[PDB]
Amino acid sequence: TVSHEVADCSHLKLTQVPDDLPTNITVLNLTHNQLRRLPAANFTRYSQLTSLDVGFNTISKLEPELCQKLPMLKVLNLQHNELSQLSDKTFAFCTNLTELHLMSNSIQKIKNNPFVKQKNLITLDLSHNGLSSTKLGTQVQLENLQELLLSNNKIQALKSEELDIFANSSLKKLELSSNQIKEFSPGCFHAIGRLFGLFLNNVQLGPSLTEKLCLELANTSIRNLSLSNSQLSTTSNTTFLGLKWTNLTMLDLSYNNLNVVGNDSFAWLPQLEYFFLEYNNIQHLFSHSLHGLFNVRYLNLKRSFTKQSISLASLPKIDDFSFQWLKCLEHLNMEDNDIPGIKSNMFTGLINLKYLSLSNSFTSLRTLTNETFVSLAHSPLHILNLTKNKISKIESDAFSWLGHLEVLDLGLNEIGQELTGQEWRGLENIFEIYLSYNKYLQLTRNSFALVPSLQRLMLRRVALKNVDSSPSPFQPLRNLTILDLSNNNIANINDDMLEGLEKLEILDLQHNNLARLWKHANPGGPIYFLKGLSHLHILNLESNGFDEIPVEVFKDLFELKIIDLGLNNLNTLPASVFNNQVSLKSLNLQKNLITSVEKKVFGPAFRNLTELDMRFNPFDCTCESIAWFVNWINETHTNIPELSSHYLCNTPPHYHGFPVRLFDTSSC
Amino acid sequence: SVLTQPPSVSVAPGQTARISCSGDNIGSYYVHWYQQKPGQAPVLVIYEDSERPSGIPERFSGSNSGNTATLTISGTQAEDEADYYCSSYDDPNFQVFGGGTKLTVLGQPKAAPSVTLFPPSSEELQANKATLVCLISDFYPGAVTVAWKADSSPVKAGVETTTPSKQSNNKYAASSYLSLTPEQWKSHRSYSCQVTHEGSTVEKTVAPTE
Amino acid sequence: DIQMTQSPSSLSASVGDRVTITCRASQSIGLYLAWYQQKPGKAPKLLIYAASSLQSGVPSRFSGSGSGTDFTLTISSLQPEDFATYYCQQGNTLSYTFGQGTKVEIKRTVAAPSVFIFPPSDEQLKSGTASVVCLLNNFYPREAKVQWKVDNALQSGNSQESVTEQDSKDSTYSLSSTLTLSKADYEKHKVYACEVTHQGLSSPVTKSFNRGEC
Amino acid sequence: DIQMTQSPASLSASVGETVTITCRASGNIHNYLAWYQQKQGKSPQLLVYNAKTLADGVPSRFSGSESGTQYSLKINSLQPEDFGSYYCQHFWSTPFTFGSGTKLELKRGTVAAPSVFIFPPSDEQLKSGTASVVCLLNNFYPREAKVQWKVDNALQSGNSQESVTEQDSKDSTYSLSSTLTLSKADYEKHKVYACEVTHQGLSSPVTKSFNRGEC
Amino acid sequence: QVQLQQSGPGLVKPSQTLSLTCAISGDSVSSNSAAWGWIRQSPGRGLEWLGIIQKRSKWYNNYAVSVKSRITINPDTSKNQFSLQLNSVTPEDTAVYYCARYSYPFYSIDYWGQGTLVTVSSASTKGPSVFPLAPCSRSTSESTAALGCLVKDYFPEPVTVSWNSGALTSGVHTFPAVLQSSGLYSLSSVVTVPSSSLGTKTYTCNVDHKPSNTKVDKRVHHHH
Amino acid sequence: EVQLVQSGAEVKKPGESLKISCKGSGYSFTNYWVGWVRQMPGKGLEWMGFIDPSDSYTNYAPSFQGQVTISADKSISTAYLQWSSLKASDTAMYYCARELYQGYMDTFDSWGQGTLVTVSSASTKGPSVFPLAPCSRSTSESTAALGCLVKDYFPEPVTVSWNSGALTSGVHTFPAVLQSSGLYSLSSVVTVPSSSLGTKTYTCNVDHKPSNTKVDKRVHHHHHH
Amino acid sequence: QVQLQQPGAELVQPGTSVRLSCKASGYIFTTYWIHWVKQRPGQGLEWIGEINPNNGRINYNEKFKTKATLTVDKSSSTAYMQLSSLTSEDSAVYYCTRVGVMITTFPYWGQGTLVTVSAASTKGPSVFPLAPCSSESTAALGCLVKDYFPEPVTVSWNSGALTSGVHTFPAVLQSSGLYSLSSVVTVPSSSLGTKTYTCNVDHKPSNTKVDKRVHHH
Ligand SMILES: *[C@@H]1O[C@H](CO)[C@@H](O[C@@H]2O[C@H](CO)[C@@H](O[C@@H]3O[C@H](CO[C@H]4O[C@H](CO)[C@@H](O)[C@H](O)[C@@H]4O)[C@@H](O)[C@H](O)[C@@H]3O)[C@H](O)[C@H]2NC(C)=O)[C@H](O)[C@H]1NC(C)=O
Ligand SMILES: *[C@@H]1O[C@H](CO)[C@@H](O)[C@H](O)[C@H]1NC(C)=O
Repeated sequence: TVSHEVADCSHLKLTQVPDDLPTNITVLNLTHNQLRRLPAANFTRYSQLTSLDVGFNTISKLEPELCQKLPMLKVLNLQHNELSQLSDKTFAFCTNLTELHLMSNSIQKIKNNPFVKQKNLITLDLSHNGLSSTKLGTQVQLENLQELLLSNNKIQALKSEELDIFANSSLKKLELSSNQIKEFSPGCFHAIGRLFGLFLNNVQLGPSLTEKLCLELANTSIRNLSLSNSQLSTTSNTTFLGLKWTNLTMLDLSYNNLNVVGNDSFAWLPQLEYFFLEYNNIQHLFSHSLHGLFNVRYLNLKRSFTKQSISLASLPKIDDFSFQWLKCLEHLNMEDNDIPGIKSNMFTGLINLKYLSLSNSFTSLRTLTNETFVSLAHSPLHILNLTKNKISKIESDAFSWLGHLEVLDLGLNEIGQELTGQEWRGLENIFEIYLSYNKYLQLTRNSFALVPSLQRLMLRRVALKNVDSSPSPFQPLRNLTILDLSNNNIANINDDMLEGLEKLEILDLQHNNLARLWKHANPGGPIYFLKGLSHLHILNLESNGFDEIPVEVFKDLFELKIIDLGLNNLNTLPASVFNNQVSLKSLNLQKNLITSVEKKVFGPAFRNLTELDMRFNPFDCTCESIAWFVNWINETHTNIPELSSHYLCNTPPHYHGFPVRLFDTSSC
Repeated sequence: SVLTQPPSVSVAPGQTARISCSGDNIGSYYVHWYQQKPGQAPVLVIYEDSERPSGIPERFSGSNSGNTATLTISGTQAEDEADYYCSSYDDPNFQVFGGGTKLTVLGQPKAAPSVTLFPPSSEELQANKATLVCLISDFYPGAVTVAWKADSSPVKAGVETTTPSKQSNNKYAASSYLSLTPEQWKSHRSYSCQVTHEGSTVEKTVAPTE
Repeated sequence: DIQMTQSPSSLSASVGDRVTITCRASQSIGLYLAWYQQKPGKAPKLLIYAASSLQSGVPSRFSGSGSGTDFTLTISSLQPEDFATYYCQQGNTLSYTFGQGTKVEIKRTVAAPSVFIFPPSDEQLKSGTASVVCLLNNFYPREAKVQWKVDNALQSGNSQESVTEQDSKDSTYSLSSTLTLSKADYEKHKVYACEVTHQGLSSPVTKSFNRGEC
Repeated sequence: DIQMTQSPASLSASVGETVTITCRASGNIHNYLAWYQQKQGKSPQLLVYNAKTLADGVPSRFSGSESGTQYSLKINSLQPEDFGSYYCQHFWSTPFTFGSGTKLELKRGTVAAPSVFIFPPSDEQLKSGTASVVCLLNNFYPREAKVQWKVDNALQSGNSQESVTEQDSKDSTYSLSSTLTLSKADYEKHKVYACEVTHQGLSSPVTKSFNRGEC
Repeated sequence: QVQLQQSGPGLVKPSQTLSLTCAISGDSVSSNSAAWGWIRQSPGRGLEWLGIIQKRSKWYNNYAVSVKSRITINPDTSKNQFSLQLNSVTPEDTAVYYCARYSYPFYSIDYWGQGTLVTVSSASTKGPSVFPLAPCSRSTSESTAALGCLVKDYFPEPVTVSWNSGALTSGVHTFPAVLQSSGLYSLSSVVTVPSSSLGTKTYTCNVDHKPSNTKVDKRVHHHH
Repeated sequence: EVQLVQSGAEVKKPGESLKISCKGSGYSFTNYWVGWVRQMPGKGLEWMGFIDPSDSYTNYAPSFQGQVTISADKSISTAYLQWSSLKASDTAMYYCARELYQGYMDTFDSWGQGTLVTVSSASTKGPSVFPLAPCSRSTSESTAALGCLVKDYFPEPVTVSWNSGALTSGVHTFPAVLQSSGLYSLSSVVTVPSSSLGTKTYTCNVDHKPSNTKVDKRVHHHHHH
Repeated sequence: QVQLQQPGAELVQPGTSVRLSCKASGYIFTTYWIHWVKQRPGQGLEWIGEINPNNGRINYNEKFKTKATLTVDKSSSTAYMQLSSLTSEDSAVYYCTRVGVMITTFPYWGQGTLVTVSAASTKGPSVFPLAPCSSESTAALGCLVKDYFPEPVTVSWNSGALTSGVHTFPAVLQSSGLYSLSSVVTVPSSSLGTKTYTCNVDHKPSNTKVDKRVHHH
């Protein structure tokens, strides 16, 4: 039994409630045990409890007297028990209950009014039971109930007589998922005082029954509606008729295997704001199919269209101007589909569109011309996602229409060509370009000329050609702060490659072949590419095969806070290499071949470090090699992960596998 | 539903009285106890098993457990003598009653019966009818044996009588009527009402000379 | 750079068995991983790309799964010709690193060998050196104890045995032990015997020939 | 090496008209085209860059058009201060090549007569043994003007040299400086020297003269 | 406080329709926190449940199997009442009817009606015959003198007897009614008054009979 | 019909220049990258690097940076791989493959046939082939076997056939063993039914590519010595 | 805001070599590369080469590979271009240009250096007065800058005060080999004898500053 002001006795196989708990506890957690009974006498001294959780037990029934023992009880969780029958005495004396959980108790039917004196109850959960009806009382009570959960039951009908007990109640959420309901008795929804959210997920309805349902929701106070997976195969302009008389703002129609969307199907919801149509089987989207939805601000069409039939060549066709009505649409997610291509007037109309996700939305978008994104001309687009579209070529002036574009993701494609610079023409407000994971990009001096306002450039694993150009291809990028050039295995770069990037803060260069460039044997000496980076904050140089480090490479890196030189063949470092790193807070040198740590190297480095990482190193356990290091470790404030565990010595054989933490420095 | 109460239960004045109410798992429902006096409307004395309504004495306590719903009245007085009914709504039956319980409060010392015999009025003879009225009051117990005598010959013909009921002072009383003709009233020399109480007899007598 | 290590190193399974080879990466190679199959002496063959995608023209029994640093190649029903060395490769970096590969062998039942001993031809004797060749035809398993015997005396060190691949049909090895001796040692002895001890033979069969009489 | 073929040779167009210069790229240079204006003497001023974008401060009348290898500079409604030489350039591949250049002069729907003056040799210049008489034609139009020197009513040949300034920024009028150079002997040999201006601005050929000893 | 006034015919002929009316005061008929209903008590101390009625959104009324389809409880939101309709009545429908108020939550009856009595007989309702009763020759030394009123031959039951229209209370006793062999009822009601104030004090008796529309008040002439 | 064919087996001494070829046909040669793979005898596949046939853009593995030169010829559609000065440890099998970008990663679908590079301080010697045959009367079981021994040769490989490649099944060519001297020895047998005496002619044909030697031999048992 | 300054003119001897100066001020010298341009009078312009002020890297034109030698003094913030083996065909104007935020532009130019290959040494300018013999509504004064070498000269009027109504004619080359520039100024007659008119001729190669006053009036 763990006491932390909240008594937690979970998974202890307790057959009886503990009697040694302090009189200070207010919460009791008894999930997963073997309690069959709950006597009141065992709960007398603990009259300060405000929350009780006894889920996953074998409790048969509940004593009325017990409810008198906890006058401060707010939340009661009785989920997954054997509590099958309820009476009026069960929860009678628990008037302060605000949350009651009764899931998976195999309750088949509720007697009279067990919850009549629970007028403080806010959330009632009766999920995963065997209730065939919704009647929970014969009078009006529970005016404070806001959530009624009735998931996974045998409820077949909603009757006014059974649901009018909440006439003076305001239900925010009426959960009726996984229920086979086949009829809605007239006036059942008006029987409730205030119904805001209706959830009919996993409920076999059909266009007709859903139509009658919508007719039943008319003139109500509904705001949220979820008809997900109701197998709504088709929709006409009569299906959502009743909803004409509602102020609905959220509609979920996902997982319905929706084949055809008839004209003016959603013309009855001019107040809808959130539309979920993800995961369907739409074969043909007509023009006026999305008419009337001029207040929608978010539309999700993920996997909403049919897959390619391969043989039948059955491609999901989207007619022109099909999105023109959603004038207030700001967020459009059409990712993961088999749309043939981008028509000339496909996205015409969306004059508030700020986010467009086209991730894998097309069968093959192999070429980006100047006419491709012409429909988005009058859209204030800020973010465009074009990943996983098999794009193999980007022509000039392809993004002229997206003048306000800020974030462009062209990653995860087959882009293999020469960047002339004209590909970025029009992007005056460009912020970041994600070009990672592609074929090949041949670089030129004019490659990024037209976009000097760029701050973040990602070229991870794309095979950069001519990156070793004398006038650096990155020269016009003055405002660049983050540059990713990892996984490219570039064997040659020049001195002035990072010239002009005085505002650069984060530099990723891991998994390249820059080793030869830093050896003393390299023609013309070492390549000091870290020259003039006065604002570099995070430097990544892992997995380069570095066996040598020149003394003055890290000279102009004063503001460098995090340095990553792990996963290299580094061993002996020259003196005063980190002499200019005063603002260093994180040092990474794990998985190297370091065999000596001396003061003349890690002196100014260990000054204000808060994170040291040299996990896998073959240290040498002698005085002149480890004394200063161990003596520093014993008195440092630096947080060192796996300090006593993985800091082992590989030499001398006397200290093989011996932790450096336990080395004796009294002999030195 | 099926609720069973004991037929009759007696108790000494000022002793702990107990009433039963049997039923299958009745300990799951809220039981109610009503008190009813003859000539009056039944009044609820116990609701919510143990709660005493506004204007209800603290002598009335209640309980309900298992298969038994028990009512308890300590310090039973003479005014507590009445009928008792238990009830509970349960299913759509919406109010289920029991068999009923009759409480009997013992003495209360024995008293002498006041016998008053009223002859037929003159206006009754104007309508050519006669009926002698025997009226007894204040006696305990209520077990009495009344007889009508014509001179020395007993007459049980044309005799109507009520069963003895209790008054407001917990003493018993009843009324009797003997319907005859004015001719017979002016025939026999004397008619007598003889009331036998616990063996002893209190008698009244009237004659044609009036 | 990135270290790719497979497990197990080598296994044996019967035809029709479902086999699973695991491939671990030192760091996250995401979804980019390929499975290649290599037959002995022949160029590799692309089975799987992108960890789960099945390459065009590849048999249906080959599947692949996994992400992050854990991947798994799965053979549904092994075939007599499905024995090969299966390598995994990472493509999250332009420095592609393969694994050490996994050797797939077949768990055929025990089968006795067909022994045939061959004396040196005279054209070879013309040169001045003799080589006797012992042959074990079609057997299982690999573990074969071949012991030569010159005049009922065990020779050792001067024998070199070559073991062939498993048969493309019945999956049975073939062993050839070559024994080299000088021309002066040839006519110096009498009985030349080849003894074969195996798990497919209760008593070691010895096929022999006598010098001159053969 | 990508070359730049500029057309035309020279250009003359009056005020308010629209002019168009042309540049033919030998190879693909994309849109990386620069148009410079340069008045004689000063460093070239950038007008257009990237073929379509105007430089910061450049008037709206200048506008560039682009098509294939044809890159054109178009000025709508010329102004008197839009004169000078116009050059083009590419910025694609090194080495950078410029255009041949088109000189733009303007015209005006009117004729201005020259203010004719004459200047005698100096008193300190005659010490050197060399005299130079200077005929000035101040602010005129058009350019075509005949200056004929007269030594005692005798036309001089070859020993005189003209020097004309560039077009005016506002009124677009030229000035001409004719210089008659004669040694002190040839100067002290005669008396009356003159210069005759034959131009379409003045009615009859004006002759401005001076006598030796008078000044 | 809450008061319930109950009324209706005391005599209903067989195979016809019994009607009753219960008016409420101090509470509303069409509102929550208040339930209503009917319960009859057949002669012989047999407490039976007829029905209940209540409102949440619609009107919800519940009946027993005993009342079958012969019963109908309809409320009147207008005049703040609730009625009772029992079709096809047999002599066993004769009972002491009580209209009741059920109090939420657990249905308890805090307020009953005074109760009205109905009878099924197919008679014609005979009117009572009340005559005063006092001693013809009274000259005693007794400190008590009992005078009364005698009701003769009436149907059906009951009849209410008063003294001085409610003034005289203590000392008043009304005897239970008997059934004559002629099929009619007889009742007596007496009271004891001082012998010193016999001729100096007024004593009048009131008699009320419901189904006959008869109210007879009679003064007893004191005999000197 | 995508096809990649490399050069023949090379046999040079440590210090000699070498250049193996790799020509492709049946596909768009300059459309897909061409990569190289080294495989040391008994060791796993190793990545060398790749080249684009169009612009001859080279990207070597960090291990082979400056240790080898990958070239290409767009005209002949033939990628080349060369060493200026061979080494003792350059002895391995060299494959070339086509890089097909599918599933957003470079994968190799088509491979070469393989080029065996054998570099040692030793010289080349022609093979010596001698037949194998059991005794005369010893054959009376069910099936007999005959043999061919290609002994004392350097270096590998050696191609063994039976009846000019006619006889396929029934034969067994064993791996070559390295003798004490430094020469190889290979055994190649064939199994036939009881009609092995004098029914059909079994002549083995052995070809040795380095020393350019082809030798055929008939196998039968001689009764006298 | 930002200036690249080159010398006025440089007179040189055929066969010899000359360095040309380009001082960068107004910004951080080690930011943009320095480009060089050769422009002959009337002819077109040629891009000589670009040089990095950081590492001294140079991208040359194949024509100026042996004629132009580029260097940069970072401490002095100056780009130097040395022309060797000078011929008369090398006599032209040389500019140093820079790039802007758009590297495909040449926003910043220097005032250029006029290289003159002649081998004739330097002669100072002879300034003579020019006044008429005459009155009229508008009178004309002037100065004659005769016999000097080489170009150019700068002729101001009254220390830069007198501006409008002044025509400084282009210089002409005589048969004697010396340039001769003419300068004039038109002023109303009423201001002839009221104020003072002095012209300032400045010849850079001869280090000559002459102030000649035109009397008469
Ligand atoms: C443009 O659209 C792209 C989709 O085509 C977007 O890519 C998505 O971006 C998200 C967010 O970064 C990424 O999902 C991440 O997944 C990793 C790893 O997942 C792990 O999941 C479990 C963990 O136990 C297990 O399967 C493995 O261990 C995995 O390692 C998480 O660490 C992240 O938190 C995140 O969930 C994917 O890259 C991708 N998701 C999809 C939908 O495929 C891209 O972000 C868009 N570009 C922008 C910036 O707009
Ligand atoms: C409650 O009891 C514990 C145990 O005795 C005591 O230490 C603590 O002070 C009390 N309340 C808290 C949590 O302060």
